[PDB]
Amino acid sequence: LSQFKDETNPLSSLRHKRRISALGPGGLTRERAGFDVRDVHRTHYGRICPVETPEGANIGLITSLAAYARVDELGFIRTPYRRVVGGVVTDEVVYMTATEEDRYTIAQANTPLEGNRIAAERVVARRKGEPVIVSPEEVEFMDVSPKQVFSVNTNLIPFLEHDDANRALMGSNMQTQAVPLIRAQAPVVMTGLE
Amino acid sequence: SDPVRQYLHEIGQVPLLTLEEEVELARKVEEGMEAIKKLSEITGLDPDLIREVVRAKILGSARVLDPKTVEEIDQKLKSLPKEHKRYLHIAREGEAARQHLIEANLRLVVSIAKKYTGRGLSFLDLIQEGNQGLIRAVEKFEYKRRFKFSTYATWWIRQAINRAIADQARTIRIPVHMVETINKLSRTARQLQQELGREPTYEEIAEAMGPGWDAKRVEETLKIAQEPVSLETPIGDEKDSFYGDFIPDEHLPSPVDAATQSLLSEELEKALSKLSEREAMVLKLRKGLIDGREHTLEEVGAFFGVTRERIRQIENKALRKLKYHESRTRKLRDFL
Amino acid sequence: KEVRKVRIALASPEKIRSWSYGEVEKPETINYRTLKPERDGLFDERIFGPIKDYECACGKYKRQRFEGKVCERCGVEVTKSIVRRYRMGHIELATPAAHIWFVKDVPSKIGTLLDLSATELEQVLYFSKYIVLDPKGAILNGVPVEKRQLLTDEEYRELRYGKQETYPLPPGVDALVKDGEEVVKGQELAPGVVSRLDGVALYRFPRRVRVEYVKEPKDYRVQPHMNVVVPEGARVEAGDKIVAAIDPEEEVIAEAEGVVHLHEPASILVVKARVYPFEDDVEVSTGDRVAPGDVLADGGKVKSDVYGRVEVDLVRNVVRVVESYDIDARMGAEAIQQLLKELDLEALEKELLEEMKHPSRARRAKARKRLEVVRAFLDSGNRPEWMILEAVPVLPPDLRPMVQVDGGRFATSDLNDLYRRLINRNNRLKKLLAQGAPEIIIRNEKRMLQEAVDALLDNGRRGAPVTNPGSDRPLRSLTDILSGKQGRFRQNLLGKRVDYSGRSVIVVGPQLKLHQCGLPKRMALELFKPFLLKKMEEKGIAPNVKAARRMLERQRDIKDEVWDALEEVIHGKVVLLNRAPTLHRLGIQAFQPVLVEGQSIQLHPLVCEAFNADFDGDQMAVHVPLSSFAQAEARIQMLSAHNLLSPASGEPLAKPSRDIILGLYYITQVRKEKKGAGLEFATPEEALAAHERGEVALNAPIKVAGRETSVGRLKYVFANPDEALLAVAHGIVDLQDVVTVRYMGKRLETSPGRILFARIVAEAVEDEKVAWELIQLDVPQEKNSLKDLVYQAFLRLGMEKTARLLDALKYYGFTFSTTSGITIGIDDAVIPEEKKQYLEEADRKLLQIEQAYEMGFLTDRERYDQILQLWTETTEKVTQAVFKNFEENYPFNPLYVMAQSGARGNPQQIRQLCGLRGLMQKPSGETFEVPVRSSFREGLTVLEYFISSHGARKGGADTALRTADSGYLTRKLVDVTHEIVVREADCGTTNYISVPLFQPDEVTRSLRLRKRADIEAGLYGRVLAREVEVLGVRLEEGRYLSMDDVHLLIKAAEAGEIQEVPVRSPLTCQTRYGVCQKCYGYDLSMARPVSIGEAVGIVAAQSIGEPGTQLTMRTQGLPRVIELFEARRPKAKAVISEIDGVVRIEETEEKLSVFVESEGFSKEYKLPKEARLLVKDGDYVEAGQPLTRGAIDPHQLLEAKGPEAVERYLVEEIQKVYRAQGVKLHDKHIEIVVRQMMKYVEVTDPGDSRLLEGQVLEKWDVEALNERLIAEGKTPVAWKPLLMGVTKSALSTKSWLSAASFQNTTHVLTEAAIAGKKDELIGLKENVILGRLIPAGTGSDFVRFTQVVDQKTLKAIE
DNA sequence: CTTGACAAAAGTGTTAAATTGTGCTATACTGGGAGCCGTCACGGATGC
DNA sequence: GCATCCGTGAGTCGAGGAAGCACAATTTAACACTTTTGTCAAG
Ligand SMILES: [Mg+2]
Ligand SMILES: [Mg+2]
Ligand SMILES: [Zn+2]
Ligand SMILES: [Zn+2]
Repeated sequence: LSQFKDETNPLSSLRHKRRISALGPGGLTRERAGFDVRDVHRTHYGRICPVETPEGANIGLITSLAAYARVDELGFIRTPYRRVVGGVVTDEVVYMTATEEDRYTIAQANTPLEGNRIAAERVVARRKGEPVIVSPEEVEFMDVSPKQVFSVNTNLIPFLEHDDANRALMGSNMQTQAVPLIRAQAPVVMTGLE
Repeated sequence: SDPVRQYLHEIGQVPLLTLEEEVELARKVEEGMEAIKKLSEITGLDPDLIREVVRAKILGSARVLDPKTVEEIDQKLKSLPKEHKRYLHIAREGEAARQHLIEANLRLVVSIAKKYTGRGLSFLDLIQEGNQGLIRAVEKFEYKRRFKFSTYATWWIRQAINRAIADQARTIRIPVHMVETINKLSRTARQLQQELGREPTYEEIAEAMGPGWDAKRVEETLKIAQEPVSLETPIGDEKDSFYGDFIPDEHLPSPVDAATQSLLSEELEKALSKLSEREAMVLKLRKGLIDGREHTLEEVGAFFGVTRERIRQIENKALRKLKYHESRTRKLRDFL
Repeated sequence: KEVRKVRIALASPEKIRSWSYGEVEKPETINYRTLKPERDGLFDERIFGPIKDYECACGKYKRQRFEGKVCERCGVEVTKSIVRRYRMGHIELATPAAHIWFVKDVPSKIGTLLDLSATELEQVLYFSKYIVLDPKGAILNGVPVEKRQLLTDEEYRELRYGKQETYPLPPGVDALVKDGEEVVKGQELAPGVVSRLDGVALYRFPRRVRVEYVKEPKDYRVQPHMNVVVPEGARVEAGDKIVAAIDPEEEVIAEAEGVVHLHEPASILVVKARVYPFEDDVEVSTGDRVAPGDVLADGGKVKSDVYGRVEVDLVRNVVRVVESYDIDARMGAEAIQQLLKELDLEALEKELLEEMKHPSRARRAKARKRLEVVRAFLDSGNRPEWMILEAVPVLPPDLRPMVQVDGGRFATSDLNDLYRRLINRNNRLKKLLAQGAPEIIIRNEKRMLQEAVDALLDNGRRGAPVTNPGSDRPLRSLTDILSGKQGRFRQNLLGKRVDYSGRSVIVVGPQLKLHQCGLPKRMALELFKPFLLKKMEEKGIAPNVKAARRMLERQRDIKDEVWDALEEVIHGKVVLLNRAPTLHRLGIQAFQPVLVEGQSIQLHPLVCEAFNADFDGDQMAVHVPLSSFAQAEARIQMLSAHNLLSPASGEPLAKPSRDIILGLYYITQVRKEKKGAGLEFATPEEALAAHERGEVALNAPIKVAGRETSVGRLKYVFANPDEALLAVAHGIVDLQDVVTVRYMGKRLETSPGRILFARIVAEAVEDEKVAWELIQLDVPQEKNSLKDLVYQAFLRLGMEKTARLLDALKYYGFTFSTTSGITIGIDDAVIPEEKKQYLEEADRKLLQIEQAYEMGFLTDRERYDQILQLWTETTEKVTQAVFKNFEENYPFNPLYVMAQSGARGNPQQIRQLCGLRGLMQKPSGETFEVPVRSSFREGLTVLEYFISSHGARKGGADTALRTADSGYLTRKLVDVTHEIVVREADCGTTNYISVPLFQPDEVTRSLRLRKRADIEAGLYGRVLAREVEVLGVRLEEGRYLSMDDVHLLIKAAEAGEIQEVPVRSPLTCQTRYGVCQKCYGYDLSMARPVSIGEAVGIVAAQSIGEPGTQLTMRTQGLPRVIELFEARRPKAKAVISEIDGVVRIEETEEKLSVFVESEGFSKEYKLPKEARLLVKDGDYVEAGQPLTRGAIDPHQLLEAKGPEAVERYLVEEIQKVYRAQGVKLHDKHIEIVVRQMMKYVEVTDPGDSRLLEGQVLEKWDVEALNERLIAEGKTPVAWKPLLMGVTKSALSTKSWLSAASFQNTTHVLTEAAIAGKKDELIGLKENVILGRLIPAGTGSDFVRFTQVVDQKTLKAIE
């Protein structure tokens, strides 16, 4: 786990510090790990990036922390959710773990709002990771933003919703390998995390 | 499957000795040794030879001097009268007592040896080296002094274990005096390191060691104390690269080195053709191009029947001609 | 002479000593200060040779004149220092040590010969139990002791030294028993303690002596340092000593005459012994062993009455014989070695043969296994006791070096530590033995010595692995050196690193010819350096080679004439390009280098598919063949322009690809208009008149009078292709406009683009008539049409013209795709108007299902299935709507054109871009009820993106874990078929196989014709075994079937004239160690009969395993192939009828039974309740015919139907997996592998032979043995066909070198060594290991000895 | 073809330091310590 | 016949490199004196 720092560019070093490895002393073995440890569990939503992982023999074994996620004192990843009471979305943000998240109906960040009141009659939500359609009054929490599902590298890909996941994996990984240029210039289309 | 558990179980089958049992066994060994000395003096035999025969009989036929001479000496000892056969009986009882006294103190060596682990030798190696010291302790132990056996045996067991570590813990053996120097040097560095709050330099170590020690000697001693590194140590998380894959072989000549040696030999042979039949022979003998080894003016002189003085003149003349030919062609300067 | 065979055998202690140049007696390696090797150590110069050439240690001899001389001062031989790699030493073990290979390799060879279990062998070997070698009349618990009986430590001690026990009395109390009184078991000795055995009870340490003077019970106290010197009840005269002491002041004497009485014993010793009082001198002493009738004392008056150890007690002046036996029992390898020396192999074989007649099968199986080991030892000439080591060989020090690195640090191998431990323990054991140490110390040291030998030979096999102190890394032992993927075989013998090799990044070279590559100048300078130095010397660039080499060392010293010389050096030569992984033989191809400026290798576009190379950063290796043979082989056989067809299928492999297809498809596709589209006229002048008025388009389909034409076909009529293309140049018409052109005397109605394509083919082949016959003019040129063109050109013209045609197609495809205007925009992903309607229909049906589910008409499982079917149907409808929209409105859409032409994409990917993403699967395997209703053009939502990520990860992990299985499958196939080579023109066999043309479909229950690809993969390039008369055409026997013949046979089958075709196959070939030319067929890579000497076994393995990655993994896909090639029994196996007859179902509520009824027989099959029966009542089933759906067990089928049926089943079931994935593979390659699977037989009746019942041998050997037995009139050997997997078939091969280098190296070598096996170097792996010329290709004896000579020399010789 | 004269240069004999090897310690001590841990498949092996 | 255990196997390139002490026995570094080339004139 004590690794030579990857500092091709500032994003390379930022990514290396947010990487989560299932290997190392006391962990799995590269050839002794089955499909189960390498899959995207439903509780990875908001805590581990679903796309960013090394393609090859280490796929699913090395992962990245999602942008809004934070590790608590006991070591369990938490992700933020906006409290929704009475159909109005409040500014109270609650950081909560996967086991605590399973007890609530959590709406989606793209739910239309008329101010703070949920405007849509049909709300796309999750109940223990399953997508469902609910009414505004059945909603208890809301996603902070679409960015909390992905890592820092993946949040730097504009028009990500139009890309296949297999190619977005390559895009986020290759941003780490980009070399600094004497005439480097910021992208014309950005996402906001630059 | 566990050798340590198997050994501990085996030594647990011999009960520990009480004080009365310890004194009786120790007394019998001393009395037996004196009986052997008397038997050798009376019979005129070598005391070492008689002791081996007495030991061989006690240990029995289960142990691999051939057995025929053991029986012959045994019969000769038994042919002695009763007053002399008594010393043979005392010798036999003493040897049996020594075997039991060693067998009943195998727990002591294990207790001592468990404190020396991690210093280059495995636990069972420490035990067996400690057993060798225990055997020596039994030989030299004196029960007249009224000291317990564990008091005198602890000195020999620790000595045997410590010497074995000094002799067998390094692939490149370092003598005991030099090992003690390394151990003392390490202790002094450790004491200064915890007192200065940092790693001492060679000057602080040398000053604390005492007279006759300077920073150069400390560096040389530390250089000597460097263990070799294994050729099979992996590098990287992948287990497919080792140290041996990055160390070139610099003993055998390369294809380039072999080729230029043959090219030089071919060019030198062509250059020596211009020389006379005898002038070429002299230079190839004096430079070791024929027998491989350089000859001298006299040795070549005996070969041709000429004296020493003439040969150096013709060799100088022939060498001058080679310089002239090489100057006019410059076909031999690149190989230099 | 020449090495032809390699033999492996056991080494005796005598042979090991004969190898050694000296015994290694010290564990010292080198001096710590002078760094010179130490005398008698592991690096001794007196043993292994001088460090530097012709120089002794003392430096007295330093030249070659004293060659073969040994310096008297130091003892070092004056010779070459390289002998240090070859000269071995040895260690003389103090005690024998067993070889771990012949102990722990199950089943043990030592245990088999000695009839000891694995547990019993370990207990004896590692000093846990004794084994009896001479009982000496010993009795154990009332039962006599017998030989080979295992004794524990307690039992051995009781037999050898007797029974005794010490009972500690409490202080102060007095014993109730006297000294020397016999006691019995359970008798009380003191008031508080009771004895547990019967024997003499003796006072150990009397604490008080009570003497009775005569005048007086005076008492004396005894202390631990005082000892009593007199017996109990002894009359002591005044002055005689009573108690001895260290200090004479406290010594106790007797005042007057009296009797000494002993009291207060410290403990009581009860020993089972016999006490013999005596008066004179004794004839024995302490420690001797006596028998009944032996004299003891008094000159025969006292004699022993029982066996035991005798001890003399001078205090009690009696002789005690402790009852014991002089039993012979030993532990360790010294006991095992003695047993192995006493075996009579001839007598053991006779007893085993007699027991081979026992009725029990288990007894016969056990006797056969023992006899096989006995036969191996008898035939080889080895001795069983040689399996125990008395001398350990020591490896030459240069193979276990202690080298000084540049930094001054020393690096050493792990073998030195293993050798040092063995020497340290061996030397210590010698010292302990010389000191007469107790048995416990000696036993522990012997046990450690055995473990040190085990660790050196094979570390970690038994017990905890040995690690270097200060780390937890196990030491590398001799076994680890030779075994594994990183062992000697796979890392240094089967593959090596090579000189004259380079590597760089590859970029595409479109300007190259098919046989050319772009090699960087700087790589070429280094690769061809020795050739360049010679050329520089030849010209005036440098005076000699060494001066030339100095010039190239510095970059700024390289002049401009070096590059001209390098151009001259490489003229004509070729290099090998290689891209890893090398899945098939097209992964290495030879190219003629073209020196280019830059640092990247330029690769031809047409060879990318064979290399599986793209240009996103791949790298390739460059190799330079050196000699004329290596250049000739590469230029003739390995050249890229010569390998145009696939060896796996015979189809083109260098063919037009992505951009080339797109450019050629664009020009050969015609335009379709809609403006006019249907108007009818009366005269063509009216039709054109409407065109200038704008009423009808140029390519609108109209009817002039009665015929359907277009305005373009009427308006533009060209006299020749030149005029048509001149009009295109002026912009009069486009390439896609359909006009009328007069070509080859025919008034054609095509587009100028299609007429241009005809000229492209015509000029490339330089034949207008043949090129006209090769092309399909009236269609756009897609991937498949272009592939047919290349194949037909290869058949009619050859490699040279086809390579020219391929370059011409590449040039024009690249040119036209550039200027055509293919681009991808966001609006190119056209959303059909039907998608919105379909989704509304899906919502209403879904809402309808939910209402029904609320009403209770259906359960959860059927509701879930109905939802999935709805979305699967809707997904299919959208896919049709997506593509219908393209083919109607946007026929030139980039996504549609790429998919239609075969350039890129498939309908599934196009649907995701333009239709809907579809249904997705959970990580558990279930599909989400809600699909992804949005495409990539519209953009997925955050939740839909996360849902889709589960499948993306699962496929990514599936691919990663599939490469390992596919690559390991290929290695199995190579190792089982590496020795198969085409070795003769014809084997003369008359057997064959009948390839079916009709498949028994079950859904219709009738015979239906197979697919053309299936028949082509089974008949193309095969020799007819019998003459066939179909459709008036006589295909004679021995005729190679081309594609025309296959198509004729398919046509005849469609006419009901033929059902199957008899062909010669590798399955029925009778050639030993390979196949013949007439049984293989074509070299599919050349569409001509296979040349003798081809390694078809390697080609078969590479062909099967190359598409292994494309097989789905998720009893299906690659796992199905692996179990089929391994002949594994499926978990859900089907039920097959053992005998033929009528089926009788007895289905009942309790259980289900199937009865196969015949005239007299009735077999009962008890099927499970959930059995999907495929046979109903009133059916005549045959032997081996399935009764239940599932996979047939190959071994059950083999015993029920026969070898032919299982071979047909295996080939068909493997081909099913590849067909389902779209992979085209000939049946020859699978039949070659299956032929190796069915290579062995099992003996059932030995007959008049030495073979054993149940012995497994090769089918060729038993057949040769059978015909020999018949020749001299003897009973033949009855055998039974046997099927085994590729792994077992490869490991049971006759060559130990190939088997050892594959797997199970320890097991393969331990059996080969005992049998003394001799390897004849027949296949390919054995020759590669020894560096010999492989017996295939140009190294085959058929062509190897060919001589070439010109006419003038021939007459001079004649 | 040498013949004496000299001048280093390698060889030999003492000679002492310097290094290396070995024996010896006497109150009484008497059975070790880190292992701890996410695959799955086959073939085989006595055992029962 | 049947769990249970033991053993063996699981793609290729590349790039990463913790006593001291005394005393004896043995080896080694320095000189000092010969014996032997090497190199001169003399011929
Ligand atoms: Mg690539
Ligand atoms: Mg016209
Ligand atoms: Zn020498
Ligand atoms: Zn044949």
